[PDB]
Parts: sequence; C-alpha cells; structure tokens
Amino acid sequence: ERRARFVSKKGNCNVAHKNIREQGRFLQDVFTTLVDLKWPHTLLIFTMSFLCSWLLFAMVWWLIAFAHGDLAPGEGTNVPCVTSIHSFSSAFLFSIEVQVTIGFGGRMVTEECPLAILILIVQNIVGLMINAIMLGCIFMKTAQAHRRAETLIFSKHAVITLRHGRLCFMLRVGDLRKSMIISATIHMQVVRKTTSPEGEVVPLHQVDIPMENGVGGNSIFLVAPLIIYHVIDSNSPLYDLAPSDLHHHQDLEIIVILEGVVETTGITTQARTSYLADEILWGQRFVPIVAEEDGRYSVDYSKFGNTVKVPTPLCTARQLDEDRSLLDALT
Amino acid sequence: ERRARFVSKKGNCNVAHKNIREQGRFLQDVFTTLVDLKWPHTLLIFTMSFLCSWLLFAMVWWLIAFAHGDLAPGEGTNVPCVTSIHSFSSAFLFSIEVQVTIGFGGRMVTEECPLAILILIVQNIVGLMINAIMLGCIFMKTAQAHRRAETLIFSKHAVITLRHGRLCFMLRVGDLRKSMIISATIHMQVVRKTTSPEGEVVPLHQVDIPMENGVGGNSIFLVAPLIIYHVIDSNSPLYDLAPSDLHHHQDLEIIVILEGVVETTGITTQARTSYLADEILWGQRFVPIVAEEDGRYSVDYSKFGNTVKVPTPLCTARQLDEDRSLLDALTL
Amino acid sequence: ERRARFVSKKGNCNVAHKNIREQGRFLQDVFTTLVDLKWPHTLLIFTMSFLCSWLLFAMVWWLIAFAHGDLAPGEGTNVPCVTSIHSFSSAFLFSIEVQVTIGFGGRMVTEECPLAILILIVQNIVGLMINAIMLGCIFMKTAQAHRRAETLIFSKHAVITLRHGRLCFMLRVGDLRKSMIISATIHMQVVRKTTSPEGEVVPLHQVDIPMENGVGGNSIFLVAPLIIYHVIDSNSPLYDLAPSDLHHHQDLEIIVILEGVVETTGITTQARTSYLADEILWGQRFVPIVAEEDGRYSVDYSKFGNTVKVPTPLCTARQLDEDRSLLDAL
Ligand SMILES: CCCCCCCCCCCCCCCCCC(=O)OC[C@H](COP(=O)(O)OC[C@H](N)C(=O)O)OC(=O)CCCCCCCCCCCCCCCCC
Ligand SMILES: CCCCCCCCCCCCCCCCCC(=O)OC[C@H](COP(=O)(O)OC[C@H](N)C(=O)O)OC(=O)CCCCCCCCCCCCCCCCC
Ligand SMILES: CCCCCCCCCCCCCCCCCC(=O)OC[C@H](COP(=O)(O)OC[C@H](N)C(=O)O)OC(=O)CCCCCCCCCCCCCCCCC
Ligand SMILES: Nc1ncnc2c1ncn2[C@@H]1O[C@H](COP(=O)(O)OP(=O)(O)OP(=O)(O)O)[C@@H](O)[C@H]1O
Ligand SMILES: Nc1ncnc2c1ncn2[C@@H]1O[C@H](COP(=O)(O)OP(=O)(O)OP(=O)(O)O)[C@@H](O)[C@H]1O
Ligand SMILES: Nc1ncnc2c1ncn2[C@@H]1O[C@H](COP(=O)(O)OP(=O)(O)OP(=O)(O)O)[C@@H](O)[C@H]1O
Ligand SMILES: [K+]
Repeated sequence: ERRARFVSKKGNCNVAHKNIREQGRFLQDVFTTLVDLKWPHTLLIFTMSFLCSWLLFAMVWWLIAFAHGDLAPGEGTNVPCVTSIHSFSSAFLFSIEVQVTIGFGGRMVTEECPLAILILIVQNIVGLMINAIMLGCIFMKTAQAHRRAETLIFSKHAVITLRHGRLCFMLRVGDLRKSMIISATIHMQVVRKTTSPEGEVVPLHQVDIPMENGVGGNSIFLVAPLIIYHVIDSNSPLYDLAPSDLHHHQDLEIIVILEGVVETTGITTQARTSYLADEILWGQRFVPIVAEEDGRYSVDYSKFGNTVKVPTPLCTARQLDEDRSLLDALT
Repeated sequence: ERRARFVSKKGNCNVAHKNIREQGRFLQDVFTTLVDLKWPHTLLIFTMSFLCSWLLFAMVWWLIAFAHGDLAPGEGTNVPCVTSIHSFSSAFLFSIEVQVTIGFGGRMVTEECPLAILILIVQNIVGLMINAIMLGCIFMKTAQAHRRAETLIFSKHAVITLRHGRLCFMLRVGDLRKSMIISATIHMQVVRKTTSPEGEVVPLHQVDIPMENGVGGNSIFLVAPLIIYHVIDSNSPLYDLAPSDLHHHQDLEIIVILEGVVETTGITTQARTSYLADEILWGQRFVPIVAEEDGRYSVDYSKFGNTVKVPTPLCTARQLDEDRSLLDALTL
Repeated sequence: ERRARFVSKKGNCNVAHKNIREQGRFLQDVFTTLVDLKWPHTLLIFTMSFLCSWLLFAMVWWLIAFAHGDLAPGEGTNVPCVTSIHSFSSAFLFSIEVQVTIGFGGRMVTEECPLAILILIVQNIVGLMINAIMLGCIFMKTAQAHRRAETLIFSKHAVITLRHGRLCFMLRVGDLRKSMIISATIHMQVVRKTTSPEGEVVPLHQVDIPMENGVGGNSIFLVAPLIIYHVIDSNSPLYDLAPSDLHHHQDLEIIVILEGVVETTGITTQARTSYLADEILWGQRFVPIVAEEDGRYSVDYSKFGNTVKVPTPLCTARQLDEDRSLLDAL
C-alpha cells in the first residue's frame, strides 16, 4: 500500500515468504516448533501428550484384563494379573498411577501373567521418555529471552545533524532493565532498491553501515542511553541524501541490529528497528538526558526521544564536503 | 575417475580418515557420543541402561530374600525382610517399584535385615544418578539444531558477473523459517592444490575469501534471500580465472560457511556448501525475487535459483584489469 | 633441566599461584566447583548430600514418633500419628519413602499430630530442592567439553620454513571426531621476557601474533589437518631469530589457542599447546598428509607430525630483507 516496512518498529519483520517447497522440515523440527509455540499452545500439547499416553496405555490395561477375564466376578478361583481391576475406569486410574509414578498400590501388578510385566516395562520407559522430552522443551522455553528484546528501547525517530564539522546519522538506544547485556553489538544497514551501472537490479539491496566507533569496531557498552551515530564519509551511501528528498515515497530504510548475550540466561538476543524516509528529522540534535543527582546519576527516560532544532545547512553531504574543501584551498 | 568433493552440497563433510592411533576417543566422553547418536540408538541405550539396572537389582533382591529364607513356603516366624516376595517375578516387579519410585507398597522393606536397607539406599542413589544422566542427555539432544541447519538453503550453482565496475563472484543464501539466526557470519574459502615456489606441496590449501561487505566485517543480516558476492580484487585467488578454463575436471572448490546462533534454543549452528568448477555459471545474473504484495514484500522462492544470462567480457580478472588500465591510459 | 614451561602440551597451564587472599569466593560459588570436580568426587558429594538429608529427617521422624509415644511396644489404647513406626529403622525407611517419593504406604501419616504434616512439608520441599540442584549440576557436568578438547591434535614439534619467499613459522592442527567445531578461532601468543628501554621488566610478556589468514581475520574452517603458518613480517617479535638462538636454553615459547564452540553440546572450548625453542625444527617442511582415496579424500594420520628436511638459509629473517633490498638496488 503506502510503504511496506522491512522490520516493524517493535522488532518483528514483515517479509512474507511464498512458493516454498515444503520438505517437512517444519514438521521435522518437532522440538524447535514446540519452543516457538505460545505457552497456551505449549500447554495444550503438553496436556494432550500426557492424556493421550495415559489413555492409550489405559486401554491396553483394560484390554489385557478383559482378555485374561479377571474383571468378571470371581470367588477364589482366580488371581487377577492387575489387582482390583473390575472396570475400565479402574484401568484408567491404574494407567495414571504408573506413568506419573504415583503408585497408590491398591491396583498392584502381580507375578502371575508375564504380559502385564512387559507392558509395565513399556509404560515406565515411555513415561520416562515423555517426561524427559517435556522437561527439555520446558527448559528451552523457560530459557527463552525474546521477551528480553522487548526491554531494549530505541528512539521514536532518528536525526541527522552536524557533529565535529562533518555530518552524521544519529540514533539513540536504551535499556530499561537493571541487568547487563554482555558483549553487545550494534549493526546498521541501509535498504535501498539500488541499481548498478553494469545492468543489475536489486529489489532491496542491504548495505552495511559503520557505527562510527572510537576503535572502528562493533562493540558497545550499553548502560546509559547512547547517541549511536554514523559518520557520513565519502563511501557512506548516505552521502547524497538531500533534505528536500526526505518525503514519504523515498525508497529508504535504516535497519538496526542490537545483539548481545543476555547475562542471566546466557542467551543471545536481537533488537530490530527501521527508520523510514519520513521518520528522519534533519538537523535536530538530541536533548541531553543523563542528569546528575547527589552522589549518583539520573537518566530521564521522559526525554528519551525529544530532539531540539539546531541550525545547519540544508545541503547534501556531497555539496558540503566539496564546498568546505574548496574554501580551505582558496584561503 | 571419481571427482572427490571436500564437502557435499548439504554440508556433509566428505573426508575420510586413516591410521588413527586411537587412545579411546570413544571412551571417557560418552556424553558427547550419546548426543551424536540418532533417536533409535538413543532409545535403545535408554531402554538398555534402565533394563540393566532394573534386572541387576532385581537379582540382588531375589538373592537376599532367598538368603533370608523367605521364598520357601514357611508360615512360621518367617517375617520376610522384603514382604510378599515369592518368585523372581515378584523380585523384578519390586525392583521396578523402587528405582522408578512407583512404590506400590505390596512388597515393602521391613526392619529385619539391615542389608536390604543398604541395598535400597544403593538402588535409590544409582537410580537417581542414572535418571539425572539420562535427563542431561535428553536436554542436550532436544537442544540440537542439525534439523534446523538443514533448513538453510544455498543455490545449486553460483555465478560470476560484473557488478559496479569490477568482477564479483555472486551467490544466493536463503532462510526458510520465521525464526531468526542471530549473529550470522559467512566465511568463504577457496580449496585448491596450490604449491609454493619454494617446493611446498599443499594438497587442499584452504584460502579464506572476503565477503565484500560494506564495513569489512562478515556479519550479514539474513531475512530475505541475499546475494553474497566476493569482489575479485588483485589479491583474491580467483583473480586468474576465465570461463574457458572452467570445465568439469578443473581443480577448484568454493566452500561457504554460514555460522550463527538460533534465537530459540540459543545454540550456534553452521551451514556448509561447495561449488565445483562446472557448478559456477559464468556471466549470469540471479533473478530478482523480492516483489511487493498488497502491503508487504513477497519472496517468490520459485525463482530462487534461476539465472538469466547477461554477456560479459570473457577474459580473466587479471586480463580485464590490465585491459581496462591500458584502455584508460590510451584514452587519457 | 630446570626449564619451566608456561603451559603443557595438552593444555594444563603450568603456573603456580601464591599469596591469594582466599575470602571464601572459591567456596561461595558451589555449583561451579561441583562442575569442576571429577566424577568420583561428584558421586561422593552426590551420595553424601542425599544421605545427610535422609539421616537428618530420619532422626526428625524418629524423634517426633518417640515424643508422641506411638512407638511404645503396647499396641492398642490409641491410634498412632505415623503408622507402622516400631523402631528407628522404620523411621529411616519412612524417610527414604518420603524424600525419594517411593511411598510404599505401609507407614502413612494420619491426622493425629499436626507437627508430622509440617515436617512432611519441610522434607518434601528440601528433597525437591536438593534433587533440583543435583540435576542442574549433573546436567552441567554432562555438557563438559574438555574431553572433546583432548581430541584436538597439535604436532609435537613445529617448524620454520620459507614460503612465498618470506619466512614463516608453521604448525599442524587436526581433529579426530566426526563433529565440527563451529566458529573456530586460532590465537598465537609468544611468551618471552621484555626489557624495554624505559626500564620495564615484564617477566612473561605475551605479544599476540597474526595467523597470516587470507582475510586478515583469526578464524579457520578445520576438517582436514590444516597448516597454520605465521608470516614473519617486520613487526613480528620473531623477526630476529636465528637457528643458533634456537636451543634448549632459550626464553622462547609459542602459546597456541584453538577456540570454537563444539556443535553437539553448544559449549565453547579451548585447546592449548606450546612450542619451546628446542621443540622447533628450523628449515623443515610438513609431509603432504591429505591423500586421495578411490572415491573420496583421505587423511594419513600416521604421517601427522613427520617433517622432511629441505635446504634453507641459516640466517635471521631480518638479513633476508636487507639482502632483498640490496638485490633490488644492485
Ligand atoms: C497445562 C494446564 C492444564 C489445565 C489446568 C488449568 C489450570 C491452570 C493454572 C496453572 C497453570 C500453571 C502456571 C504456570 C506459570 C507459567 C507462566 C508461563 O508459562 O507464562 C505465562 C503465559 C505466557 O503467555 P504469553 O506471554 O502470551 O506467551 C509467550 C509469547 N506469546 C510467545 O510467543 O513467546 O501466560 C499465559 O498464557 C497464561 C498462563 C495460564 C495457563 C492457563 C492455560 C489454559 C490456556 C487456554 C487457552 C485457550 C485458547 C488458546 C488461544 C491462543 C491463541 C493465540
Ligand atoms: C519398549 C520401548 C519401545 C519404543 C517406545 C517408544 C516411545 C515413544 C515415546 C515418544 C517418542 C518421541 C519421539 C521424538 C519426536 C522427534 C523425533 C525427531 O525429530 O527425529 C526423528 C527420529 C530420528 O531422526 P534422526 O535420526 O535425528 O534424523 C536424522 C537427522 N537428524 C535429520 O533429521 O536429518 O525418529 C524417531 O523419532 C524414531 C524413528 C524410529 C526408527 C527406527 C529404525 C530402526 C533403527 C535402525 C535403522 C538403520 C538400520 C540399518 C540401515 C543401513 C542402511 C545403509
Ligand atoms: C553408597 C552407594 C554407592 C553407589 C555406587 C554406584 C554408583 C553408580 C553411578 C552410575 C553412574 C556413573 C556415572 C559415570 C558415567 C561417565 C563416566 C566418565 O565418563 O568418566 C569416568 C570417570 C573418570 O573421569 P574423571 O577424570 O574422574 O572425571 C571426568 C572429567 N575429568 C570431569 O571433569 O567430569 O570414572 C568414573 O566415574 C568411573 C569410576 C569407576 C569406579 C570403580 C571402582 C574401582 C576404581 C576406583 C577409581 C578411583 C577412585 C578414587 C577415589 C578418590 C577419592 C578422593
Ligand atoms: N594417528 C593418530 N591418531 C590420533 N592422534 C594422533 C595420531 N598420530 C599422532 N597423534 C597425536 O599427535 C600427538 C603426537 O604427534 P607426533 O606424531 O608428532 O608425536 P609422537 O607420535 O609422540 O612422536 P614419536 O613417537 O616419533 O616420538 C599426540 O597428541 C598424539 O595423540
Ligand atoms: N521454493 C523453494 N523452497 C525451498 N527450497 C528451495 C526452493 N527452491 C529451491 N530450494 C532449495 O535450493 C537448492 C537448489 O535451488 P535451485 O532452485 O537453484 O535448484 P533445484 O533445481 O531446485 O535443486 P534440486 O534438484 O537440488 O532440488 C536446494 O537445496 C533446494 O531445496
Ligand atoms: N593476594 C590477593 N588475592 C586476591 N585478591 C587480591 C590480592 N591482592 C590484591 N587483590 C585484589 O586487588 C584489589 C585491590 O586491593 P588493595 O588495593 O586493597 O590491595 P593490594 O593491591 O594488595 O595492596 P598493597 O599496595 O598493600 O599491596 C582488590 O580487588 C583485591 O581483592
Ligand atoms: K510414588
């Protein structure tokens, strides 16, 4: 419609796949699919797995008792293989007791028939296997940290202002939790339908972008909010963005990828956000945020994304660097 | 007469081994081995471990009951140490009830013989220890991602074509799941028999290859299918290749390694693929795939690996660069 | 031979620490300690933890039964609180049944004395917590990936030889299992004594060394046994080595670190090795180890660390640059 976003502001992407030759890999990764599922759906499969297993073996216990004929009334002329089985519902309760390992012991397993002994072995092994598998799935779900990515907070929209003479595309990212993100990393990409002289056409060319770090690396130590900018050098594809060329249907998008292993669970998480063409404010520096109180600092997240207007030329970066060079040479 | 591949098209590293002076690498690390196995083998060992423990302690319970003298039909002052034991079947079922902790209670342990108490303690500790170990293997087997690694897709044959002036070696990677692979990192290698002037003989010299990314680094953000093109500079070992020297029996291979951690299980993975000489379609470009739907993008995977020919100067990268410099000098 | 290596050929950093203010942080972190310990030590602590809990609550159950008096040899006149408690052994077996959750049911808990219900709650919670903790520690001890790191193989004695004219220090590294090591990473640090002009005397100075990789990175894909070689440039602290200076009584050592997560367990590992001066063979090359089977490639691990001899200039690499410049000038 108006303009498709590659990744939504909340971090979820919007790309739609089509014409996939389903090889069953979606079904093949049973354990991975369970982890992805929501907790209500996980609990439904959890309940259905146990209930189906309990009911399946309950029918088997009823079947073996019916075949042995020990459920019909008897007077001392018989010894049932599973004691006190005089109804199907008794077999159902017996199945619960075995697999859950409750073992009330009112419905025992006698030494008489060997088939019930084999079925008891099978039910115990199957119960342990399913318990172990559900543990694994629950342990991977309780170790999920995608809900940690939500606590990572970016500015509502980014700016482009002059700093140290040159021009840079600024940005702010914040963390709300008290915990730390070990080995953090901020990638940054521009997504443009970039045409090439040789004749190629790319529907969405993803150009990587440096983080303008001190040592030219991707490492970032994120405790307070930081003005994470990108120096618009000659090679930067943002070198030719006219401020007059900032309107809606300008084919632009600034991906941001904040990575880093969460300290608590030890799981790595991504944070994503895309700045559109009309979501950029030219020449507006960010409001200072990190105040100081008595013996301690103070971050004012109320002013997290407020930007004040600062004067700057309304010229493309090419029209700025070239002009400055000519003036210096003439002088 | 059999052209050997260093890795198969689905990873599957096809390199054998010989003369291994093993010191029990199978042994003293059995936990990694159990993770390696399939589920049929895991189930068999799962059942075998429990059945061996159950049957072993069952014999012990039977033996101690017979030692106390309770199997024989004596109703006078027998006071059996393990109640209601009257065969091996009762002993085996009792061993089930202890180690599995079912505890039916029709076969109890009384205070008579303290040796039964010691055996009960041993079986409980062994049963808990084995349950703990088997749980751990299950956790490490449910957090596997080889079944996810198979979802990553690389085109059947990569192309060489001009892009932005120079010559590059394109490719196409793809993901087939809604989940993301955090911190992807594509390392590319050229495998060849390259011998140094000094006489060194290296049969498979794995030379690394830059990804020609915009920031030098390798980390690539993979949602849509992407072109992974290596720009053939004057240093790249591809700088001396022409489509005339690109028949089948030509010693080349382009290993591609797609690293990255799955966001769900938090386990790092790898996807691998190779490209022989014949499987590098010279002078062709990939078809654009990302269309636009009513309100979002449309990756038409049916056109994932189709290429359309576009003519290019059929010369080596060294000849191309030399000819361009000579033509520019003549013009200037 | 008082030579003191920095690390052994199989890791095991041979450095003794002394005068440590051990303020309990070793003992405060119990779970990490329990992971480090061997299996015989773990089993002893495993058994002792459970047995201490069993005996402790056995005393508690026996004590409350005595206090209620329901263990008196007289049978009737009342109804007991915890049934079938006759001797201490009954109380201990009852403790087993509760904490292990076997629950035979011949020794139940009735409504008589409320303190039994409270003690039952305490024992159940404590038993579950101890079981949960031991499960976690066992799980961490099953994802140990140092035994796998013991199957990473480094050649016993590494070499220095001329390749592409320049002079480089080589090394052979290999894997034995069928499982890859994802995101491998080779670091190489020289341990030497540094006496800077400003008077600094660093006893064990570690200068990192570039691996001379085709992309300038420090990552390599290892399936077949690789050849790792550092190209000795004008900035490498090996730029002034000579075959004379390469005997036993030398302050040289080349620590090599092979990192990377193992694919199965998902655990990051290291493989540490060192090459003393006398453990180097100047001017010798590695035998081609990768053969070709009729159908696929081959690896001849019998000729792993075999180094043939080859002619080589017996002079420092610095002099090679000076001679090279003089040759061009001539
Ligand atoms: C296994 C139950 C058997 C029947 C017994 C019923 C009695 C239930 C009480 C005891 C339940 C045990 C409590 C355990 C506490 C665990 C907490 C937990 O797992 O997270 C609480 C959950 C999480 O929701 P979420 O954040 O939206 O999910 C993750 C996210 N959406 C994602 O995609 O990662 O938040 C919830 O979800 C609420 C949890 C309450 C559980 C109630 C389960 C019944 C669900 C019925 C749903 C029917 C309709 C489903 C439609 C879903 C459409 C999407
Ligand atoms: C008394 C106890 C009896 C048994 C009780 C069973 C109780 C069941 C309880 C619940 C079961 C839970 C099932 C788990 C669901 C997920 C399973 C799953 O994802 O994998 C399915 C597994 C096996 O796949 P894989 O080997 O890992 O696949 C290869 C590779 N990883 C890939 O996927 O890409 O496949 C399975 O889940 C099972 C498949 C069984 C197949 C048995 C085959 C016989 C074994 C020997 C075969 C080879 C023989 C020789 C052949 C030579 C050929 C040259
Ligand atoms: C009161 C109730 C008692 C109950 C007793 C039975 C308990 C049964 C438990 C069943 C499960 C056992 C789990 C073992 C499975 C894996 C074993 C394995 O892979 O390693 C086998 C181990 C040897 O490894 P390590 O170097 O000590 O530790 C591993 C590594 N270094 C790590 O960090 O993980 O070595 C072993 O685990 C094997 C030990 C065999 C013991 C045989 C007895 C005679 C030899 C005794 C050996 C020396 C003992 C010295 C004691 C000194 C104490 C200070
Ligand atoms: N075929 C092989 N399989 C597995 N590991 C091997 C093999 N050959 C050597 N190794 C490993 O390589 C190392 C020893 O390498 P190297 O062959 O140079 O020494 P060596 O056999 O001890 O020497 P030598 O016996 O000639 O004194 C050890 O870690 C050893 O386990
Ligand atoms: N629509 C698709 N959905 C899923 N996987 C696809 C799809 N198209 C191609 N692939 C995968 O891409 C690889 C080859 O792509 P390409 O289309 O270039 O060749 P192909 O003729 O489909 O290959 P093959 O004969 O191996 O199936 C294979 O791993 C294949 O499974
Ligand atoms: N032997 C030691 N063992 C453990 N930690 C130590 C040791 N010596 C110093 N530290 C650590 O060094 C840090 C600085 O401690 P502090 O400056 O008070 O002592 P110091 O450096 O040993 O003093 P001094 O100058 O008297 O030798 C603290 O974090 C302390 O724990
Ligand atoms: K029980």
